[PDB]
Amino acid sequence: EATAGTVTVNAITSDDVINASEAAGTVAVSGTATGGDIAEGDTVTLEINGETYTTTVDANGEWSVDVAGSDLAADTAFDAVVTSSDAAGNTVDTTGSSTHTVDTEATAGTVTVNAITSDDVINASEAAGTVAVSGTATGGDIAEGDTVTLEINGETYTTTVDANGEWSVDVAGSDLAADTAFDAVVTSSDAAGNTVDTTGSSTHTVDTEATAGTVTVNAITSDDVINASEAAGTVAVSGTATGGDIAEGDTVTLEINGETYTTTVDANGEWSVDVAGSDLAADTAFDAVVTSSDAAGNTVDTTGSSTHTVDTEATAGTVTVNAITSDDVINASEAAGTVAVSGTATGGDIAEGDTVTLEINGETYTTTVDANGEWSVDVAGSDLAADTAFDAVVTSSDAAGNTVDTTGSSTHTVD
Ligand SMILES: [Ca+2]
Ligand SMILES: [Ca+2]
Ligand SMILES: [Ca+2]
Ligand SMILES: [Ca+2]
Ligand SMILES: [Ca+2]
Ligand SMILES: [Ca+2]
Ligand SMILES: [Ca+2]
Ligand SMILES: [Ca+2]
Ligand SMILES: [Ca+2]
Ligand SMILES: [Ca+2]
Ligand SMILES: [Ca+2]
Ligand SMILES: [Ca+2]
Ligand SMILES: [Ca+2]
Ligand SMILES: [Ca+2]
Ligand SMILES: [Ca+2]
Ligand SMILES: [Ca+2]
Ligand SMILES: [Ca+2]
Ligand SMILES: [Ca+2]
Ligand SMILES: [Ca+2]
Ligand SMILES: [Ca+2]
Ligand SMILES: [Ca+2]
Ligand SMILES: [Ca+2]
Ligand SMILES: [Ca+2]
Ligand SMILES: [Ca+2]
Ligand SMILES: [Ca+2]
Repeated sequence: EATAGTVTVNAITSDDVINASEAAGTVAVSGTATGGDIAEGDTVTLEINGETYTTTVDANGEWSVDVAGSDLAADTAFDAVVTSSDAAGNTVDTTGSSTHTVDTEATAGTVTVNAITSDDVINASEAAGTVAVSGTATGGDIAEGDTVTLEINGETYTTTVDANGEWSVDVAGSDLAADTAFDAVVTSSDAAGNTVDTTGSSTHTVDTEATAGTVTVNAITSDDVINASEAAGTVAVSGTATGGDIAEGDTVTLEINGETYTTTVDANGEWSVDVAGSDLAADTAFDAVVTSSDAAGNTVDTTGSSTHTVDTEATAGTVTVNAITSDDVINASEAAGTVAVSGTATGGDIAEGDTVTLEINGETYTTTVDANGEWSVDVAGSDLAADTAFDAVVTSSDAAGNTVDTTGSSTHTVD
């Protein structure tokens, strides 16, 4: 008889595992054959998934044969048999045996993209800066450290899946302002070298500006004029604010004589704020600015503007009293009758029709300034007989409503 040797089979591929790519092509199965009657040229036979493969032992005790990966994927064990002869021509089979494993599939998982910024809207501030785009990746062969790729506005951003299945990557807001749809692809692999991609989709919106409205300012006081009395107290400056993104509670800011005043737009599109007359007396124009924001948090100022007029003084004139009777003496027949006491009132804001008031002997006489700047009033002679000194006071006002008194004095004698 002939004598068997030793046959061995090397790993099936470098890791002894058949993956997808290997299973799809051809695999060199190799090994050794020596000892006994094994000689160069002895045929090596392998049956693998029912297919008979054959090669011959080379000159160094080695053999190799190309096997279809599909047969190795289907059959995880096989003998390799070398057939030999001794010189006498007895025959003998030497067997070596092989095992391997098969894994021809990686498993995708699940990938998601979170809202793009807290509100899934890119605003103006966000477009101008850096936004962190985040999400999840979990399931199947997705593991910590797998690559995440996002293409956004033609820019390729990458990160890696963290230990918790989340991922984040800093992205330019510009890019997000310009491209409102994209995918995150996560690429995973298994021990065997199989690879798989898992995709998640994201959309968002862009809104970079908030819309101004219309702001108006009412008259400054009833007549749009600041008088002295008004300048000395407080004035309610009011108006309206509506349209665009203006809403109740939006701040209204007015600067007037360098003082900053603020209130808030009420529920009816109206506003009001107490301003010191003195600032209004000092500064005859101002803007009222309402600061608003849209849903996305863009902000906008709406301006309305005010003018007004200022007049805080009346001007006193000149008042005189004529001689009391032609000779400036009250006689007995004058005392017994009525005397016309007369004079002038002119200058400043004194005007035709201004009130003239005389108190003589406790009795109050009044008349008005005529067209010529003179005045006269009939007075009891007895009163002039009883009181030899008195004032005439003329009360005048201006258009703004300031008022002034002008006084002239008189004395006379009695006989
Ligand atoms: Ca023999
Ligand atoms: Ca392999
Ligand atoms: Ca068979
Ligand atoms: Ca050969
Ligand atoms: Ca088998
Ligand atoms: Ca066997
Ligand atoms: Ca032989
Ligand atoms: Ca093996
Ligand atoms: Ca697998
Ligand atoms: Ca946002
Ligand atoms: Ca890309
Ligand atoms: Ca896109
Ligand atoms: Ca892996
Ligand atoms: Ca979204
Ligand atoms: Ca907007
Ligand atoms: Ca006024
Ligand atoms: Ca001003
Ligand atoms: Ca302005
Ligand atoms: Ca708002
Ligand atoms: Ca005005
Ligand atoms: Ca005046
Ligand atoms: Ca007289
Ligand atoms: Ca008197
Ligand atoms: Ca007047
Ligand atoms: Ca006199």
